[PDB]
Amino acid sequence: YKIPDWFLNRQKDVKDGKYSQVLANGLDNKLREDLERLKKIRAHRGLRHFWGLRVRGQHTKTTGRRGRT
Amino acid sequence: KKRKKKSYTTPKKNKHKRKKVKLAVLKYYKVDENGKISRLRRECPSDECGAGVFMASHFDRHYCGKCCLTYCFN
Amino acid sequence: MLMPKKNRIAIYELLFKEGVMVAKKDVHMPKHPELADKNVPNLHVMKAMQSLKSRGYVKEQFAWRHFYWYLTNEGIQYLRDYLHLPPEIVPATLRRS
Amino acid sequence: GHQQLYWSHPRKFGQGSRSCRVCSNRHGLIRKYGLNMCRQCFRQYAKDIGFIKLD
Amino acid sequence: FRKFTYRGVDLDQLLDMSYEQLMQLYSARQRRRLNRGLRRKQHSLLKRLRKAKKEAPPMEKPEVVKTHLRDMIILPEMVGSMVGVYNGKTFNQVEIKPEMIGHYLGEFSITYKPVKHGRPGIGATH
RNA sequence: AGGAGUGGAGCCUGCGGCUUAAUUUGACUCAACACGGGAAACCUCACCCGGCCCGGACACGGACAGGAUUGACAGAUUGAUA
RNA sequence: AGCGUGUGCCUACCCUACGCCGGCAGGCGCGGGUAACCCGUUGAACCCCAUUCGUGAUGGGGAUCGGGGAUUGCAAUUAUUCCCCAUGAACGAGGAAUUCCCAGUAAGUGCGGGUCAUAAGCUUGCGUUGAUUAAGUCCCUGCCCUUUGUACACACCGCCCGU
Repeated sequence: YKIPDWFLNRQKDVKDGKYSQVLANGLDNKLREDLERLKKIRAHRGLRHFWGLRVRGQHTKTTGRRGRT
Repeated sequence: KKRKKKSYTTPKKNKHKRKKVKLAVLKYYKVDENGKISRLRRECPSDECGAGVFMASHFDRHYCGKCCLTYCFN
Repeated sequence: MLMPKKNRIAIYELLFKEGVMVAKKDVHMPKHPELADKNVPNLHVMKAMQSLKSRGYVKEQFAWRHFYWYLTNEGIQYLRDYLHLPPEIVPATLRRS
Repeated sequence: GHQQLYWSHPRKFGQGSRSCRVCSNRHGLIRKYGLNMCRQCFRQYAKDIGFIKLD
Repeated sequence: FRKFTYRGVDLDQLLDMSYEQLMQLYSARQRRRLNRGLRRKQHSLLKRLRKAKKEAPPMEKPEVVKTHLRDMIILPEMVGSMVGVYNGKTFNQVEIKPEMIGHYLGEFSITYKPVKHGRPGIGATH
């Protein structure tokens, strides 16, 4: 129904390209299982995702100070 | 700033030096019972390098100039 | 390491013409545009500078990332003797001092 | 002579490309109006360049 | 049932096209540096790869290498050669599948040695 | 007498340490704490890891013209031109 | 509107007007500007609305977690660059302790340089709205002066007594 392949969040990615956005966490589970893969492969970005350290460019000087372990 | 205790590795490393040459004898053999000249000069088609440049002795190799010409007998 | 004799002769003649040569210690530039076309790298400038410093035939002055040599009479004499140049070679222009 | 080891990473986009035109200082360089000066040297030769403290 | 997948494209289909097509038609990113062009004369690196594979045991993964440069992706016939983990000077033997080779950073382990940390205070204030 | 920041939420420079290859080079206040114009991708940090050198002028003094090779191509490099 | 920057020989390393490519970062061309010659009449912040938010935890909001992006220039890795697509931490004026504020001042925002290969929460200037508040005082914090005491003069971080 004429919605382009630029305005949506399942465009082709690792493994196989994702298609169809379904209700609720039908693909949010799909986009968290790739995060699970990233943690299971022992990658620097992946292990930093596992440890709770944001990676997209987030500095850390005051995060993780309230309610930390 | 000072010595960082680096004197035990490479115990006074020597500057690169392969061989020390006085005279060339085995490369000069013009004895054909006549005394005529015998040479093995081989050169690549160019102007910078000619027959004057010397050659590295090998069982099959022709080291000529800087162009890295490879011409082997397979 | 093998500092050329031909490059040395060219450098000596260039210095003798006017009394100064384009000297820099920067290595990011291999050859100065004036120093190019004659195989003159940074190390050549360094070696000439230090050899003339120990020799003392020219006095060195450093200012604003640049060097300047004071070509002396002893410098001219030694340059002639070691370059074996004719005796009537001397920078002696008089116009517009 | 050191040309086969240096020039291994071209230097034309960082603070190493720009240096003080007096003391080879790469800290606190002024690039306005092509000055290529550092603060200490600029204030050292401020009256000679033409700038005068009047405002 | 199914077959190996790599960013949507299939294994034999990886091996299908050329290297240049593999890089121009790959997923987003990792092509720009060689889109502009990585300089030629890469033959010595390929010969080092050949020597390492020859020294590698048969029916086994290629041994550790001491490379510091970020890798690339080519036909799957050889992609999978083990590249060690730079700790400070070593290259750890970690099973890195060809899906993670050529990606960001060659250190597939820790980068730093954490310091021993006490309670908040004493060691946190002067 | 009023207009705002915090022991009120995420981000920016400096200390008690980097047992990894690693800050040590300023301040117990105004008059240190978005300051060294300090927004180091590498280049500026030599700091930290085989970090090409003789490229440590000394003609010191001497054998010798070979006094010597700062080059690239291979088990002469598991780090393209180390 | 305001300050004002901009075609560079250590280097394509500028501001870019106009049309083409796409919702998009970006590429193409002709170029205008070495500048009161072009950007630029520098068309943002704002004031409007005879249609749509309504006291949430959210269209008052950000790692809106992860994937689509890329610069005629060494590779954006806890990636300081980046245009697209919901969720969420948190906050109901911030109990102590208090910065700084005399009229185009405080506050309300945007722009331009230094930053800069792209890079502003910083900083340095700039206009852009206009205030109930003050014509006072030593209460606090200081600082200065006068008188005064001193056994201090290395000058109270002084000197010095006794066990």
